[PDB]
Amino acid sequence: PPPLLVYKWCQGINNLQDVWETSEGECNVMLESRFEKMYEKIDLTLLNRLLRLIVDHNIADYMTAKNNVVINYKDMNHTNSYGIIRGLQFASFIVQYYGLVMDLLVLGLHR
Amino acid sequence: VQPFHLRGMSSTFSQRSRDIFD
Amino acid sequence: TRLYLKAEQERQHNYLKDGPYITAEEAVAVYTTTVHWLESRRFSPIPFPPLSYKH
Repeated sequence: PPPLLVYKWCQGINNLQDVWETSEGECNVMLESRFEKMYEKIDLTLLNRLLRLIVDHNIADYMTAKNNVVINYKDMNHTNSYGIIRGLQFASFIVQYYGLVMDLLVLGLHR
Repeated sequence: VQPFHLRGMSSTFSQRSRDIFD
Repeated sequence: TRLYLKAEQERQHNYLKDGPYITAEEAVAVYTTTVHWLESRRFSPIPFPPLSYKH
């Protein structure tokens, strides 16, 4: 559960090699942030190209093909072409894989 | 196989997609 | 709801008009980055379930 995540994060902050020693001018930095518009700024063609590495290509074509459909509200019809449909079943995979691509950009490959 | 090429696209948008995504 | 629908229908047509907002070089960068990461871990791709996966 997420409070156990918080508890293990606090234990990981505690158990580093000499983490609270500041006799020689060391510093600790805690960044917390949010990826703004992560759900709306996923291009579907780039998503298909990144998705064909891990599954069969018909599966990736089915996952990309569901996102390109018409959304309706009672009088209003418009097609979707940019950003994923977040309310799908399998969309819980799509956010977790694409955000993995962010970890290769932030954290670096070596680290 | 046989890449997706979204339903939608106009002429120049297809040209830009074929340029940057191939 | 109607105002957000009018905003979404406008921004999707703006994406269709202005072209893709991503460049090709950044796409090649993230694609080769994903290729190097998945080849560094020896990831085997997920197969299609043929006739009887027994799960």
